[PDB]
Amino acid sequence: HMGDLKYSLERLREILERLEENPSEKQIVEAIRAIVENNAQIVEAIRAIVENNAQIVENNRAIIEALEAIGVDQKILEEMKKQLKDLKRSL
Amino acid sequence: MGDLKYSLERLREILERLEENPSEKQIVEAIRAIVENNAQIVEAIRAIVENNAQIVENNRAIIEALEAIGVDQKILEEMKKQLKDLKRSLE
Amino acid sequence: HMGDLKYSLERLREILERLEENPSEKQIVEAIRAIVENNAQIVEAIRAIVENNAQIVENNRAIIEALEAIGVDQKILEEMKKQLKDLKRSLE
Amino acid sequence: HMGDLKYSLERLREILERLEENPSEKQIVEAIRAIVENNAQIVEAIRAIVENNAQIVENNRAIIEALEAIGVDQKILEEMKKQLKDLKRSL
Amino acid sequence: MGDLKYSLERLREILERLEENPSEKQIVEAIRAIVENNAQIVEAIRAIVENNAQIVENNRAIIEALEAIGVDQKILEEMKKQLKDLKRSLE
Amino acid sequence: HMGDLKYSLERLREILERLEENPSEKQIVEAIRAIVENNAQIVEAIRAIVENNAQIVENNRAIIEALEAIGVDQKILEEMKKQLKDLKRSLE
Repeated sequence: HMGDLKYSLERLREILERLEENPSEKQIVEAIRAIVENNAQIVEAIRAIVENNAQIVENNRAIIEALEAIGVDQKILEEMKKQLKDLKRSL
Repeated sequence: MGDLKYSLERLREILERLEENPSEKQIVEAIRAIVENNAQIVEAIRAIVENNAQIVENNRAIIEALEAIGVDQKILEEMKKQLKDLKRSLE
Repeated sequence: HMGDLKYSLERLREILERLEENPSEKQIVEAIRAIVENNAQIVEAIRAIVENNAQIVENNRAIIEALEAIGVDQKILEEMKKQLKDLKRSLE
Repeated sequence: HMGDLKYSLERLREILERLEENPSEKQIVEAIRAIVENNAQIVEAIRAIVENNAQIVENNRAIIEALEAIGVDQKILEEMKKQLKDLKRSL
Repeated sequence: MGDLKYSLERLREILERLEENPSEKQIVEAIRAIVENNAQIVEAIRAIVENNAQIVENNRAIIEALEAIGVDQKILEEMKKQLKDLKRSLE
Repeated sequence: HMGDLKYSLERLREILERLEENPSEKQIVEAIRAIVENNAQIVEAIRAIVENNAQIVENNRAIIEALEAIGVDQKILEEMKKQLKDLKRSLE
């Protein structure tokens, strides 16, 4: 959409220079039509950005779940410590 | 986002009404609608920027945790010498 | 910039009041010019948000690449497990 | 057992000096009895060492199992990479 | 270990036989049995030492893996600057 | 030492042949002396194996202490998860 944004805006500026040269009701209306079409594209882009942000957060969420599991669980960790307590006793 | 989609719907309706019976009253009406739509675009953008800021700080915490996921070089240093010791007595 | 956004919008509202107070072709055109200038700044702010999102995704990509290497390589794991097997055989 | 070893051996050396002073069939037999009792204790100690070694290997085995799980599984890891491929595409 | 327990059983039997009807033939017999028991103690010890050597080398591999379990300081260095970058553009 | 073991045993076998060849009270006593000397070296070798086992257990103890800290502290994990929650709330 960033392409349509750049050009939807370039189109907009052309009409504006035009409008400022030969102001008329038709040119004003034409300029407003162009504005509306540019806002429609701004809205579309924003809707996409907000969607990208949502996916980013889901990826970040998965990253934390991974971090959550990187350690050694306290169930096996507890097993090894007792094993060591035992060995130290016998020894 | 909800407000955006509708302030854009409201904007498109005036535009065709303007294009139907154009008048100074309608042009001004349409401009007021544009301004209201732009103010809502601006709020959305500000929210997106706030979300980006919070996203970047979460990424920072993720990296802080990655830094600490390994085993300390102090503790790792003690074990190697322990190993060095053993391998000497043993031989 | 977020500031230039805030003010190209405040400027825009000022003209709109003027326009509604004393409507005229000159004021209408002036309001349209202000609109285009505000749209230009909306577009630039959007352009930067898209830039920032791409860098964020790149950073996320590095984070995952680091998570992939946090484990112990399966070449060392393979060697240790074999050692454990041999030991268990000799001791028994 | 290391205590009984040290003293079972000290006892042994006493008889030996004794034996070497007044050699006799009774002292020889007495010395052999002492030897046998010392070997019995050496065997007991060895049996314990071999048991300690067995427990050590079991602990080492658990340590490797832990190392085996410290990473992030290739099932979630695969999920995040696709999530990123998706994001990169849309974006 | 099996051989140990029995060369010790064999040794104890001669001892009581020696103590029953002591003779130079029996004393020499008992000494031969002792020597055979000691040779078997020595083999056991040598095996235990071999096991200790293999144990120590497994521990070395365990520590080598612990060293590599973290995230490289090179990769970790790249991400922080990435974060530094973002936080600058963003603000 | 493992070497002094090997040789106090070879020495021991030599006397035993002598003893069996020409038995005598002097040779018997001499064989017993050799035995005690071999037992003394068995005991020392055992004493070192017990020493080495204790250091091995100590090293194993450090390895487990390092495994306990390989995870990400639950204080950082707590903070990140909260951040994720807030973000999900603002974005929605």
